[PDB]
Amino acid sequence: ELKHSISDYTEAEFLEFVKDIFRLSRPQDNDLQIKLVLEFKRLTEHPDGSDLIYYPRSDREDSPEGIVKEIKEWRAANGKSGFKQGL
Amino acid sequence: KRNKPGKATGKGKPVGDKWLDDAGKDSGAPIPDRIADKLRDKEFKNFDDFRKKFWKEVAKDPDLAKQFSKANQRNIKDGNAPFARESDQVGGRTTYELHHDKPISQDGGVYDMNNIRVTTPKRAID
Repeated sequence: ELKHSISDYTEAEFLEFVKDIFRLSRPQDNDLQIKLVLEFKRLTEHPDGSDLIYYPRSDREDSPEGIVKEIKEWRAANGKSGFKQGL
Repeated sequence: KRNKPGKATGKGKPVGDKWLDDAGKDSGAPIPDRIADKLRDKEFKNFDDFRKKFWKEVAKDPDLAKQFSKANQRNIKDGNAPFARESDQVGGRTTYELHHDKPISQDGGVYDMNNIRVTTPKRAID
């Protein structure tokens, strides 16, 4: 029942997705890593793209949790569709 | 070539808190001298093997590892080259790269750490 936009993810689901990115740090996983980073850029549509992960702003937490919060707050304030609510 | 085993040589350069920053500027950044000290007379299977062990040594050196975000620290702890900033990326090339400064003249020149620079993809071109 496949997910195509960020509205198809609950917050915890998208959080886990971002954690997966952090964990795919082995050279043997490069292909999956780049593909999940692309998908992340497509789903978020955030203008910093991969920098949210790898070059975060300094005044929020450098963690997948801090990334999701910045994405939620950003999508909210530009009137864009959010995460699937609750579950 | 990159694919032939050999032994690393040379000293590198002293480096500070802005090392990684310099990698994104003209000619990139040197191999840090304290990393060269760790790699200097070791035998490598190929350049790929060198790169992997380079990044792993960068991870173990707190004053270099602190220059990267947490996701990139995970990359380098595993010997995987770290993701560059979007502005430093060139299409398909997303990671910091290692490149040679001078034409390779002699045997084992692939592993001369006097002549290797760490660069963003954007600065690899030269």
